[PDB]
Amino acid sequence: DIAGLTPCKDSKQFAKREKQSIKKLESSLKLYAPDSAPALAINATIEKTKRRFDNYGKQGLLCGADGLPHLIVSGDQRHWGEFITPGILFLYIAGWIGWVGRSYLIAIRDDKKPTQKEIIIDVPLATGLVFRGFSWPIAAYRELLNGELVAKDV
Amino acid sequence: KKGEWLPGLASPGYLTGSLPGDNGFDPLGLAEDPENLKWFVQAELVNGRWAMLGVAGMLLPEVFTSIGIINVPKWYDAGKEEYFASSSTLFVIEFILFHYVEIRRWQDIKNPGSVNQDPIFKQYSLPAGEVGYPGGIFNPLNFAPTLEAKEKEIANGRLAMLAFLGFIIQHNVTGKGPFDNLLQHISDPWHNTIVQTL
Amino acid sequence: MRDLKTYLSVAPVASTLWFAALAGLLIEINRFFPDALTFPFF
Amino acid sequence: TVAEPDRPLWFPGSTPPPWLDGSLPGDFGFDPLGLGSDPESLRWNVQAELVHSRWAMLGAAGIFIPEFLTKLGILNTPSWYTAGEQEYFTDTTTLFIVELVFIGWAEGRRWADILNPGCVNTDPIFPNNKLTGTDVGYPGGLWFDPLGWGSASPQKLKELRTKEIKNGRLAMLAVMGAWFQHIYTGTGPIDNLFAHLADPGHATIFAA
Ligand code: CLA
Ligand SMILES: CC(/C=C/C=C(C)/C=C/[C@@]12O[C@]1(C)C[C@@H](O)CC2(C)C)=C\C=C\C=C(C)\C=C\C=C(C)\C=C\[C@@]12O[C@]1(C)C[C@@H](O)CC2(C)C
Ligand SMILES: CC(/C=C/C=C(C)/C=C/[C@@]12O[C@]1(C)C[C@@H](O)CC2(C)C)=C\C=C\C=C(C)\C=C\C=C(C)\C=C\[C@@]12O[C@]1(C)C[C@@H](O)CC2(C)C
Ligand SMILES: CC1=C(/C=C/C(C)=C/C=CC(/C)=C/C=C/C=C(C)\C=C\C=C(C)\C=C\C2=C(C)CCCC2(C)C)C(C)(C)CCC1
Repeated sequence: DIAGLTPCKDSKQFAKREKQSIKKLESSLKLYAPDSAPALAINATIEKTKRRFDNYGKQGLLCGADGLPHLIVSGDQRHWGEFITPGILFLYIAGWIGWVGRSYLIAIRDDKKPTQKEIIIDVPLATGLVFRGFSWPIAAYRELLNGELVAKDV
Repeated sequence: KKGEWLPGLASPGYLTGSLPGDNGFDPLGLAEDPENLKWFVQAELVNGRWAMLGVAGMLLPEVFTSIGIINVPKWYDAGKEEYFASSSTLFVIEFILFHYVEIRRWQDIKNPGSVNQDPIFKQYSLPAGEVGYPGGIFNPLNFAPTLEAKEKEIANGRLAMLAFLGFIIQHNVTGKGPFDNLLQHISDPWHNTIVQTL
Repeated sequence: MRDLKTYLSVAPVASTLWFAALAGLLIEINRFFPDALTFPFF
Repeated sequence: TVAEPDRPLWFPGSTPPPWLDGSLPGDFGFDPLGLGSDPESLRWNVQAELVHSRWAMLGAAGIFIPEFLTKLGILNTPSWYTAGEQEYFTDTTTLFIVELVFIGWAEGRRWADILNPGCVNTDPIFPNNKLTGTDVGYPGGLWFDPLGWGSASPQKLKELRTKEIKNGRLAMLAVMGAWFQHIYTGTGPIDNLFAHLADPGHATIFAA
């Protein structure tokens, strides 16, 4: 496949690592009582590990000679779920945060003592402002086009 | 009374009721700028018109085939049915035609009145209307562009956009056309809802 | 009450409450969908 | 408002807080933490107490009358504590959602009135109805006051509202007590009452 890697579902070292992990987890389980709280916790962890490995095989991740999943970020459409749509999600959230904070700073910049509203957050105004980050992708775009995103005269 | 989207809440100042469909709904303040409002009104007009056309195209054929008059496929799978021309050929033809007409519309929006004239036959110019509402040849029956009718258009377009959103989400989660979903719900409403769907 | 609100919104207190809420939200999201290395929905 | 400097107080011999001057119905000057000092916060808390009282009175009735009614062989309501899972005509989630939208509508109307008094009294469908009530928290009208019992002199309405709020406080404490009893014990409130009355000296908290 890409970069000489093979799918984890049909890879062999991936399955070997899965088996070894479960064996290691089970080794501890046999020491305690069959149905004690530690035994239940260890069983839950084993089930979690099995579910994790099955999901990794299901999503179609690529596994190297090491038997571990590898992430392709070149832009291949078969792997957009590895970096590109999480990347878009991060960009949206981070722009939300930055736009909300900038809106707060611009809103409080007109008082005689703006610093007072900076060490003591004016929550009433902040609660109204935080929701602009839902549509910041549009507000920032029209802010740039309208030419007042960037401070002229500087 | 300009229509209140929240009886207990005052409307934004930049909204004054001049535009059709102005009910004072804008919690996020996306139209604080007059230019932004002027662009978004046209955006809403075109989006609503396209949404109305699309929801009609997806709905009417489905109900017609359900009742048994025409045998069309569902909207989601209608892409596979082979037509007289290759899919890519149709797409490129559509691309050219829309690249022309939408640029004409854009030129109208940017500076109104500069593209009311036929570019081939020097006669046959459009009547000097208003942006987003170009009468003339686009309005053969010449129905009056009265303000009340504009509000009806805006409301129907908003309803159509909501309906299209519902169409796509219902198809994604259930796996069939909207009319089948409605019929199934009608058969037994108390055991066929989003809760049972999810 | 008013002064309690004022002090309760001062930088340190507000930041700690915000980060406690964020930590709880992220913890719950991880708990429901643990061991997530990709975005499979679309 | 009628400020009563010499009203009976929750703690005899102590001066009530300045912000509690007896204007509100059922004012005894009880505010140790001083939560209601801010006037706007005071109004918000008054509305909160009124709504809590009404909800809790409904709950106390619907928790105690039915069980006092099934303790005697009249009908067969199950235990209130475990009454949430006994399956009905449909599942609980659908009922929750359909109930949620309705009560959200009602609570939105109430919220709009609270934050803007006298701005939602008219019916949006038929604008010739009009709730008669002119006080926040007291909608009145043909729906919430068909009998018009409480539209007379302000003095009479004052003590009627005091009766309302006192019964509400009692109901709130009653419902919380029923909850704490059922979680502490494993029986019903009427069973607890009967057992305690049978043995008032030994059937109490200190039985565990
Ligand atoms: C609001 C009125 C009220 C009433 C009339 C009762 C009555 C009763 N409760 Mg109860 N209780 C209440 C509220 C009430 N409770 C509240 C709010 C809580 C939560 C803390 C509890 C928690 C509770 C538990 C855990 C238990 C009882 C028990 C009992 C029974 C035996 C008394 C006992 O030993 O417990 C003592 C109860 C308390 C110390 C709390 C009561 C304090 C509140 C503030 C009420 C104060 C009374 C008020 C000033 C005057 C009432 C007016 C009028 C009815 C006379 C008895 C019939 C016991 C039982 O089931 O019997 C075997 C039992 O195990 N209650
Ligand atoms: C364009 C559109 C639909 C067009 C559909 C088309 C062409 C479909 C075509 C086809 O079907 C046919 C015919 C046949 C099928 O076989 C094939 C396809 C190809 C599928 C929908 C737009 C749909 C657009 C939607 C749903 C928009 C919703 C916007 C909302 C809710 C915004 C609300 C607010 O913005 C306000 C107003 C104020 C702000 O301040 C606050 C918030 C809250 C943000
Ligand atoms: C007790 C209570 C609150 C007590 C608050 C106190 C003491 C505060 C006191 C002070 O603040 C003051 C005043 C002044 C401050 O300066 C100082 C302090 C000291 C801080 C609220 C209860 C309020 C109680 C409410 C609102 C409860 C309503 C419950 C309902 C309706 C339940 C319904 C049912 O669900 C069940 C449980 C079972 C189902 O099967 C059937 C149905 C019927 C559905
Ligand atoms: C695709 C991709 C890639 C790459 C890419 C590239 C390389 C590009 C680029 C890029 C660029 C070249 C960019 C740029 C930029 C620039 C500028 C100049 C900017 C800006 C911005 C701003 C300035 C903003 C601001 C703000 C916001 C909006 C947010 C918040 C608020 C604030 C105000 C902060 C790779 C392959 C890796 C992978 C896959 C994906």
